[PDB]
Amino acid sequence: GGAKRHRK
Amino acid sequence: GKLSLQDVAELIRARACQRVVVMVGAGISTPSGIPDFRSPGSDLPYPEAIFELPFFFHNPKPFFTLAKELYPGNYKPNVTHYFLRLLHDKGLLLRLYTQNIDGLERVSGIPASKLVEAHGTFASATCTVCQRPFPGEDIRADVMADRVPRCPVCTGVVKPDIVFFGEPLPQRFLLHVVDFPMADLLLILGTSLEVEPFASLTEAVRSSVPRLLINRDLVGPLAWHPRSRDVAQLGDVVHGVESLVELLGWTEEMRDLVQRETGKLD
Ligand SMILES: [Zn+2]
Repeated sequence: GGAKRHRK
Repeated sequence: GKLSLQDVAELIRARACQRVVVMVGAGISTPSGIPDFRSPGSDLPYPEAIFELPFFFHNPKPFFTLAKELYPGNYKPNVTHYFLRLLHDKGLLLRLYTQNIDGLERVSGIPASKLVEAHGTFASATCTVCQRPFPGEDIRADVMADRVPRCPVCTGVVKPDIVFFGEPLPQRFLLHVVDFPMADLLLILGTSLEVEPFASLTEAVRSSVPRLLINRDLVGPLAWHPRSRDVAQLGDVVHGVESLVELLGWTEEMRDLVQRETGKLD
């Protein structure tokens, strides 16, 4: 879980 | 009882908190004129396409016009930035983590060593094909001429080092493993905390560490996993920071810093 991501 | 904004200001004035870690987002950049990244115009399958690599390869013009607007020199820091600058000058800032890509933190005078631009920067660029690094200045002209930078080696598209969705975060981000456990106060200014892994950093502090949120809304982990020493100053981010500055006794020292650092930029 180190990669950029939006909650959606 | 429960902690208030006045109690946290009292803790800062008593120098009980000297390892302040700060998290900021778009809420502190909108008062400076920075446009909302969801609502463009000051070409959207969905709002996040502007920062998505497949679309960028399909059509990179939208991202590079937004950059021409956000590139250094155009906008100027505001009161929230210069408050954080004052925290640093007074030896209270352990580190400032930001999701913003306008570079206003650096322009306000916060040294890079105390700063973690967790979502990248326009100061550096990288070719999308051969990964060759490039100084951000080497491609500035192209963006001002509304061009698309191209690698002088393989002719691939050169992308400013803005962290897109799916991309890893920069390596200075990994300073969070040591900073947040070392922090004695966590300030959260103007962010919805909807982007990860940045947003999860609110939980990386210890339960004995106060967490002060100045944001229009109680958002994210602070709403569903509340803590005893959490404080929420809900409302406009500028007014909230100015209320804290007055409670701290820094109003006039701020008024000196804001007028001198602004005139420096002519
Ligand atoms: Zn290349």
